[PDB]
Amino acid sequence: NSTATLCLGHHAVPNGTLVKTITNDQIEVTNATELVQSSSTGRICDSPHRILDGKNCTLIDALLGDPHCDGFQNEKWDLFVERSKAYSNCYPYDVPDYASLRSLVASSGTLEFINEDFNWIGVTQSGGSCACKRGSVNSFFSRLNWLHESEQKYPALNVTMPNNGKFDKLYIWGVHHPSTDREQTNLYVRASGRVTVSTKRSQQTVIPNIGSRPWVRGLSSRISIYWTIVKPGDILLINSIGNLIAPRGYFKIRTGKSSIMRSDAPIGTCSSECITPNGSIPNDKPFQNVNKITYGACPRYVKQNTLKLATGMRNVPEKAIAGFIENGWEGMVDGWYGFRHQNSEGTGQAADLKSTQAAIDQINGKLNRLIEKTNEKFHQIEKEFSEVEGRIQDLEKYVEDTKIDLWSYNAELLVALENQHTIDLTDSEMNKLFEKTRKQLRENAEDMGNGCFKIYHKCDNACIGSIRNGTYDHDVYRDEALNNRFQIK
Amino acid sequence: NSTATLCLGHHAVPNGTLVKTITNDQIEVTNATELVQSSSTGRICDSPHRILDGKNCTLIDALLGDPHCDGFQNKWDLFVERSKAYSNCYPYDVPDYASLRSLVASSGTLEFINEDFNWIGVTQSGGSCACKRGSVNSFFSRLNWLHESEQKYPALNVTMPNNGKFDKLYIWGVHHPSTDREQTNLYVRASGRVTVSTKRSQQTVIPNIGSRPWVRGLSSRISIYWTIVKPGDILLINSIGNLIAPRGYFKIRTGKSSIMRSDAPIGTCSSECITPNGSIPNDKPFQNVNKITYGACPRYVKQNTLKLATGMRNVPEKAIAGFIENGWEGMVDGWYGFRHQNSEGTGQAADLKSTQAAIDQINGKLNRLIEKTNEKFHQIEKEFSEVEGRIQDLEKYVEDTKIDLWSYNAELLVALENQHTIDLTDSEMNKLFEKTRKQLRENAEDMGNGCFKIYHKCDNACIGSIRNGTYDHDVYRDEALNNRFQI
Amino acid sequence: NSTATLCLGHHAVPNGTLVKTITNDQIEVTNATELVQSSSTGRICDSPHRILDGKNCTLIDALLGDPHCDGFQNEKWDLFVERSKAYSNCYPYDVPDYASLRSLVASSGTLEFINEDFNWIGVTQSGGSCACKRGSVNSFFSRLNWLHESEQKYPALNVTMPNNGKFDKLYIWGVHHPSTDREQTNLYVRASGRVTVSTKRSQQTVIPNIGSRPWVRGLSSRISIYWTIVKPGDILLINSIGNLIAPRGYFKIRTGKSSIMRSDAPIGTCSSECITPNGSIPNDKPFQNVNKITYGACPRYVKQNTLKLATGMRNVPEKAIAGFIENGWEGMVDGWYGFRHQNSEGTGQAADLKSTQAAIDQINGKLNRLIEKTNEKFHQIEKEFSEVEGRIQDLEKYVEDTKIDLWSYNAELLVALENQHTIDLTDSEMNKLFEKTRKQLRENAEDMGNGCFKIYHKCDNACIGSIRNGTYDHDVYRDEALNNRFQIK
Ligand SMILES: *[C@@H]1O[C@H](CO)[C@@H](O[C@@H]2O[C@H](CO)[C@@H](O[C@@H]3O[C@H](CO)[C@@H](O)[C@H](O)[C@@H]3O)[C@H](O)[C@H]2NC(C)=O)[C@H](O)[C@H]1NC(C)=O
Ligand SMILES: *[C@@H]1O[C@H](CO)[C@@H](O[C@@H]2O[C@H](CO)[C@@H](O[C@@H]3O[C@H](CO)[C@@H](O)[C@H](O)[C@@H]3O)[C@H](O)[C@H]2NC(C)=O)[C@H](O)[C@H]1NC(C)=O
Ligand SMILES: *[C@@H]1O[C@H](CO)[C@@H](O[C@@H]2O[C@H](CO)[C@@H](O[C@@H]3O[C@H](CO)[C@@H](O)[C@H](O)[C@@H]3O)[C@H](O)[C@H]2NC(C)=O)[C@H](O)[C@H]1NC(C)=O
Ligand SMILES: *[C@@H]1O[C@H](CO)[C@@H](O)[C@H](O)[C@H]1NC(C)=O
Ligand SMILES: *[C@@H]1O[C@H](CO)[C@@H](O)[C@H](O)[C@H]1NC(C)=O
Ligand SMILES: *[C@@H]1O[C@H](CO)[C@@H](O)[C@H](O)[C@H]1NC(C)=O
Ligand SMILES: *[C@@H]1O[C@H](CO)[C@@H](O)[C@H](O)[C@H]1NC(C)=O
Ligand SMILES: *[C@@H]1O[C@H](CO)[C@@H](O)[C@H](O)[C@H]1NC(C)=O
Ligand SMILES: *[C@@H]1O[C@H](CO)[C@@H](O)[C@H](O)[C@H]1NC(C)=O
Ligand SMILES: *[C@@H]1O[C@H](CO)[C@@H](O)[C@H](O)[C@H]1NC(C)=O
Ligand SMILES: *[C@@H]1O[C@H](CO)[C@@H](O)[C@H](O)[C@H]1NC(C)=O
Ligand SMILES: *[C@@H]1O[C@H](CO)[C@@H](O)[C@H](O)[C@H]1NC(C)=O
Ligand SMILES: *[C@@H]1O[C@H](CO)[C@@H](O)[C@H](O)[C@H]1NC(C)=O
Ligand SMILES: *[C@@H]1O[C@H](CO)[C@@H](O)[C@H](O)[C@H]1NC(C)=O
Ligand SMILES: *[C@@H]1O[C@H](CO)[C@@H](O)[C@H](O)[C@H]1NC(C)=O
Repeated sequence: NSTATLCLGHHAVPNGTLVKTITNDQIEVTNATELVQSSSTGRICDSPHRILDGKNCTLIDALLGDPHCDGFQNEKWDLFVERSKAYSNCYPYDVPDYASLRSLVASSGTLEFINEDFNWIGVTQSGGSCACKRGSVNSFFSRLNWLHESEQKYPALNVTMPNNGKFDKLYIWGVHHPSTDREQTNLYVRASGRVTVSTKRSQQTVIPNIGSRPWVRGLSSRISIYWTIVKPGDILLINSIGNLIAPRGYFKIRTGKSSIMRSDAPIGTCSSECITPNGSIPNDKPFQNVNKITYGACPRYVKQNTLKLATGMRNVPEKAIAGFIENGWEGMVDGWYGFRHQNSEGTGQAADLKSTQAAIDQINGKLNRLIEKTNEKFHQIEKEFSEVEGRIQDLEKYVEDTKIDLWSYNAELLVALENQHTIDLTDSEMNKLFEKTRKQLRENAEDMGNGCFKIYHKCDNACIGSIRNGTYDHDVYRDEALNNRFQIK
Repeated sequence: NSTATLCLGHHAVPNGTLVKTITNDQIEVTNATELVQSSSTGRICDSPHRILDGKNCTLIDALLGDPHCDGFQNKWDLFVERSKAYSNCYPYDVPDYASLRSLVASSGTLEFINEDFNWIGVTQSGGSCACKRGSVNSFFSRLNWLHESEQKYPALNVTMPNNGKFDKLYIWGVHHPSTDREQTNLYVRASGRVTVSTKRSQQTVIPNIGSRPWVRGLSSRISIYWTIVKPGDILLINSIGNLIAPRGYFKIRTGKSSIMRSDAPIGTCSSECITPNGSIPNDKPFQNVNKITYGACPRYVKQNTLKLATGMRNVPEKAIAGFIENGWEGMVDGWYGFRHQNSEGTGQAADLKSTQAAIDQINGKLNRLIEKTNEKFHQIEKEFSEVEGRIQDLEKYVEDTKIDLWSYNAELLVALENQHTIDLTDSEMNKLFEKTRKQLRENAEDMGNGCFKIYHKCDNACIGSIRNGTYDHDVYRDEALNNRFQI
Repeated sequence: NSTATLCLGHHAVPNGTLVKTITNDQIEVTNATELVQSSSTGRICDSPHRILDGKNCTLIDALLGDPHCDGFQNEKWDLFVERSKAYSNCYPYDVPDYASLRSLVASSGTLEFINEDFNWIGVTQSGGSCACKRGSVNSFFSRLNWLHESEQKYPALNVTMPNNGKFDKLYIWGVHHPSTDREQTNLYVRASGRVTVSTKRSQQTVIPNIGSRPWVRGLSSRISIYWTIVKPGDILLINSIGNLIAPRGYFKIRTGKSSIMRSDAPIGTCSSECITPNGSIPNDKPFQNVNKITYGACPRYVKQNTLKLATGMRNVPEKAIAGFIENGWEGMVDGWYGFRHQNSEGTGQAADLKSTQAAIDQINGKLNRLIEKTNEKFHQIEKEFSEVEGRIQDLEKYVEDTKIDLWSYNAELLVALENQHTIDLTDSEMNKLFEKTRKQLRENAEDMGNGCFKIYHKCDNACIGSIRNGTYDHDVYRDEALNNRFQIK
């Protein structure tokens, strides 16, 4: 009757979520957000990166000039997308260190080809084959020049091509491996052919190997592909007594942010900074679980499929009025912290805006820092493999597996530390509001232990409102309160 | 006389341990646990992984068919190579020996299937005195040394299609004679070629004739090569001479198998983690036994010890006194408790709830430190017996980078865990003290040393009500207010 | 008049600095230190590591014996410093796997060469060339032996060199590639040549390739360099039909902490444990941003150029006397925490030494724990590249980029956690001093809410000093204080 009760409390929800800390792996909070991107639209957005769909063409086949890949001449790309349906339909070939050539062309990001006037004296040029038709006529790789004898003669070829410019040149050349000895001599006169391509700083000599190889598109012969980069001021010198597959020029080789990716995802008209073989994914989350192969500004790949970041306080279900001691207020929806009172004029409830904003601001602060930083990668290493290789592939897999486990640990520890700090900061906001009310009341109230104060004087609605507003004057009620406290009963 | 003292305190031990945080590298706690496994039984447990002891045989020698390795014909989870292993057949080398050893070890089987290669016009199964099998000239069991017949060596051209649904691993070789007389007495022609190709690959090797140092009586050598044939693909072997032919193929699989160099004996026990020093337990999150591991293992760090605090901050004990700069070495039945003095004497009782609240949080931190498994199988090599250069430099650098990053994680993790353990145990002491204050209301006063001066007659049943949490302050309020605010 | 005010407070400065935590990326503190070393003297200190300046000589040219590199015979080093001005001035050559040979010689850290008496029967030794002048007369690599025909004969060379010692031997040998067929026969009689160098465990056979290569210092011919290590008990056997560039002995190969570094920084007479291509840097900070290429005891390379570690409390600008509640004391310069009072004899201010030392000791403790040594590296991988290589180079760059991003994250998280703990420990020292004063005053004072106490009795200078010293006896003033508190006004 002659007293009033003022209780301090915090909100609670009927649909909490479980998050993790260092101590507890299952603590319930009022709200949480997902830090692992796990879904993808399924399509590769054509912005902001220049996407080049290879369709039926590998990058190497477009480089060499497979007739069905003619549409890729002089193309440029930020990301070349190789399809699993791609195929070769020209002269059967292999590339020693196929992965390295594919990688350096993918990183260069252009197929800009410049024809140079190589003068091959005494030999027939542009040899054709039935296994490489262009317009239903025998043909060959567009960027290579199959040379063979003329008038039953094959004079030693010795041709120089100096780089008098200011950019590097990429030369693609080959060596022809016949099937039989009659084939070797009908094409190159001599029974053994040498091919030597050298600069001032390097030399490469290849000896053809004659022998029956399994039929591929009707042919038992093969061609081995090689490459050579000529620096400005350096000179390209090509020397051959036979089996030379000559270049028709050079490719402009650049240094850029371009790469290549194996994917069957369709190309879509959208904008997304991050691309995976599953399609583009958003980068609003710090981590992702779609694919370890990424291109562009991406979240970091982790092994966990979900990592829940607490964005509210610990959810304590609700138990006269009572305070926050082992009791949450599911009826308080307009704020995270508030006051419940009971006086002579009834009861009421009001939220505290400052302490509510103080907790939201700290959580929005962790979010802005969790969604920050730079993981924008371009050409990296390969991470899936279709053949068994051994040592080099063992090291490539180990590096990536080591990397993923280290970032999985970082993500796991980061969320647990963030959640514990979120729990502590929200618990401190409740304590700071309780202690601020204690200091206002001075000797006019007593801590009841359950988060409520027993105010030892008649405190009407204007009096309760002054405590909530922070304008409570304890000298006004001190004499009345001291009498109610220290009275004999 | 008319008052009583009630003190809050925590336990203390006479044998504390020193742990580290970020501020203090040497803070004493009541108890600690070791997070780094440093010891090993010394033996490799034969469970749960299928262990294959190589004894005197390397994996490559068992693959090719060294006569003293015949017992390895046709599986393993881990092949254990001994340092006492030796070769006792035809002297040989393997270009990219490490990769072939790796892919066979990863496949985890030596299942060999004979195929009927028909070699027309040549003599098969050539033997040598440097590869005796039963005291007779012999050769690698899985290879077929071909040479001339009737002073003729017609060009070999043999196809072997893969009409099945699994991959085939073919192991073949090329023979390098010592002199020209040897080259022609065996292969007629003065030079030779071996070409093994599929639809997607080709390998051509030219023999090299020349004197090489004597090894088991022979100056000649054999270079070993391999080729994988996919289903639908075709193996084609073309040779002018010096061909060491395969007798079939090895079934190549994709599994969790690996290989390890170790001299540790095999034991009849069960252990998920194997190191070259022997199996180690995986009850701790980190280990310092060996960076080479197989199975579900703790992560390798450089530190030999990392102590995780499992008890509160140890304060030696200095009338009764509270917890302020004072621990209670006499309290053995609990971590926190009450000491009182009234008209009926003194007493001490522990608080079970706060004691369990601190133990549960420490058991909670423990659980989470033995959860996220590190189960690796075939990896990279981490020790090397020859100088190689660029590739070996990268392999060492990768492993050294990894160990330094996990060593930092382990160092930071324990320091953060210990600081939180110190803070949570300090908060349990403060919460019990604040819980007691709220019960006493205006019937007591904080003496500053963790004790309360209770300003009323509080007998044993009254002290017990404070400890149980059923203390009624209205009963003693009038008496207490008279003792507090008296002149 | 009959009362006194005692305020608890902390210091503040007019020149605060901004540090980062997990919540706030911009919190102002009174003092901070830089954890990233970003500057360098620009010179390489010649202590404590033995520095060998290569000047005009690459390590490979000093190994082979380029005449202008004669001053490097039998040299030793902890770090070989290659200058960009280096050049070759002998027979034009190439090294298959040049990077691996350069690496293993650099790691061995010595060029100690021991001449061995190879007996080459029937051939002329020490062939010279105009492209390798030594003292203005035709010469050759000092450590190699160019063999050619004698009396128009080149009998098959078959020479053994057993390792009868207890250390490994490093043999450097070569193969000569002529330009024309007449050159091949004028020097080696036969039209082709084989070179086979083998031990009991390895064999290497090289076939020369005849052909025109671009002119380098007047010559179209080349020499390919190879190496072989012979273990104790093993035997070196050299078999050659022609074109052999023979060794004159072996290099002692060691296992040490030596390495090689490309740098143009000048050598200086100073002492520094850490060396970068930019020069020596101090290792007083845990992280550095000068160069990812390091040698010796170094800070760890990160991407951030600055990381400020808070070394003081949160700086709160100063707003009767008032306490620490939303108020710092810029007038307190002799301590971090202190007392401000007002009694009948005036006002005063005094610092608290114990709480000030308790906060400084914890901060000095964190500083020391950040300089514990785990990064002393020597020979590592290469991290810059002047040519395009592909797969192996991609993996080398990816490994280093993976490493830097992981340590950059560690540094970022470490400083944010350290700063938050420093803020928490400095705030706790302020609260503990306030609660310590509360316990002394008992019922003789009341918490005013702003960090000050209202002392309800006459408390002169000797009485205030007892509270500051910790020897305040509340029983002396209890009766006087109770009458002032619970009086009717
Ligand atoms: C060395 O042996 C191989 C394998 O026995 C021989 O290759 C085979 O050559 C025949 C043609 O002479 C190929 O047959 C053709 O097959 C196609 C489609 O299968 C068919 O349309 C043609 O009418 C013809 O039958 C056969 O594919 C091919 N086998 C392989 C695996 O490529 C090779 O000719 C022999 N070489 C010498 C020099 O003896
Ligand atoms: C080229 O020179 C090498 C080096 O001398 C010759 O190899 C050597 O060949 C002899 C052949 O009689 C080997 O001798 C044998 O040594 C064993 C082992 O102790 C001994 O028990 C035998 O009774 C015999 O004396 C010698 O070991 C071997 N040395 C090496 C390093 O392999 C080779 O014969 C020469 N070839 C030509 C074409 O000149
Ligand atoms: C194959 O073609 C190359 C390219 O023409 C020939 O090499 C060239 O040979 C000439 C004459 O030996 C070199 O000329 C010399 O050039 C220097 C300038 O550095 C000049 O001062 C000399 O007086 C002389 O003119 C020319 O530099 C050289 N070119 C290159 C790129 O190396 C080679 O001779 C041909 N081989 C055959 C077998 O025909
Ligand atoms: C809980 O329910 C409310 C009401 O629809 C909803 O707005 C909120 O996002 C839910 N959140 C969770 C994580 O359950
Ligand atoms: C719940 O948390 C997420 C993460 O911050 C936030 O996006 C959302 O607005 C929050 N919801 C509530 C119910 O206010
Ligand atoms: C790709 O190949 C398919 C099937 O051969 C053909 O229908 C299609 O036109 C090709 N696409 C292009 C762009 O050439
Ligand atoms: C993403 O794609 C890869 C195969 O392209 C697959 O292994 C993975 O499970 C996919 N998952 C999601 C969520 O996209
Ligand atoms: C302290 O001694 C007890 C009793 O012998 C023992 O059980 C306990 O494990 C010891 N603890 C430490 C940290 O030494
Ligand atoms: C290799 O195994 C055989 C067969 O037991 C044995 O006699 C020989 O001495 C072994 N070598 C060892 C065990 O060092
Ligand atoms: C185990 O590993 C190697 C040899 O296996 C060597 O360092 C030592 O003998 C052992 N060290 C440890 C820590 O067990
Ligand atoms: C000390 O800690 C360990 C692990 O937390 C526990 O197994 C052990 O029994 C503890 N000892 C005591 C006396 O608490
Ligand atoms: C602030 O100014 C003083 C006065 O020169 C100086 O000693 C101190 O280092 C400065 N601190 C900061 C953080 O600027
Ligand atoms: C390096 O070569 C240049 C040019 O010939 C010469 O002037 C200089 O003195 C040389 N330096 C040394 C240290 O021999
Ligand atoms: C260190 O050297 C490299 C190469 O000159 C340069 O890119 C980098 O900016 C330099 N940084 C400093 C701080 O000297
Ligand atoms: C500022 O911090 C540094 C690092 O702790 C310390 O050396 C210096 O004494 C501090 N300066 C002041 C004015 O306290």
